[PDB]
Amino acid sequence: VQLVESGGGSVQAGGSLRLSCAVSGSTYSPCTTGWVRQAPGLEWVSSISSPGTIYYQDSVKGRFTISRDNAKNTVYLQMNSLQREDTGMYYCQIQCRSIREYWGQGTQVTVS
Amino acid sequence: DVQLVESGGGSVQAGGSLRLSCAVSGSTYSPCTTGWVRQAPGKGLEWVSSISSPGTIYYQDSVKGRFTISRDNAKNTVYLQMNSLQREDTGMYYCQIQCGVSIREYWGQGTQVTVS
Repeated sequence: VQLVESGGGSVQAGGSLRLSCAVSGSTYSPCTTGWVRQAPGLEWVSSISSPGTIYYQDSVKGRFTISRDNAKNTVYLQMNSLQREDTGMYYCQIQCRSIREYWGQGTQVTVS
Repeated sequence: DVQLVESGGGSVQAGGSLRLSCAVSGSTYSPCTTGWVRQAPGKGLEWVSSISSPGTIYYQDSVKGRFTISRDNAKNTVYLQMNSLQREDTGMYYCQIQCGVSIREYWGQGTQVTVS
């Protein structure tokens, strides 16, 4: 069970960024995959449960978009109009009727 | 609306005990699974213990036999007893609740656990 977070980095305010949470070795059923970001604390940003149901933190609805490519077992997070408020380490979490909870290494996202 | 007030953190001697309390206030709208995650300084996040709502438990192999996860539905408060703390248990503990029909996710503010 391994997750590859990528697509982090620094950008100028108003800029855009797409992150990627690739999963390998999922020993179980369709997983729910979300994104928690730790800002200088922790907050649930968005998730997509597997059945296809999507949810978003209100502070990002309209600006962020979570999608998934089952064929690739990868989930993407498109973040548009990044404000200073969006700065933080972004981790993606996965859970598979299993209550298993796994995390990525996180990927830093800095906005000026 | 949904807020969690963690507490009970502090310091400790190698082998001491502590009980983390994760109080939940606000309209959750559905029974919740409560999870606990700690963060070692400089390190990332690791899944400690969990109670699914039906009453089902779960533990990080590293804490089985040392940590006890309990809940009080009435108070909508989840607890975490930590016995025989190793220095390696040191870090920031946060409780997370997921209440989804609607995968809603919420977090406490953390509570610091230090083990000399």
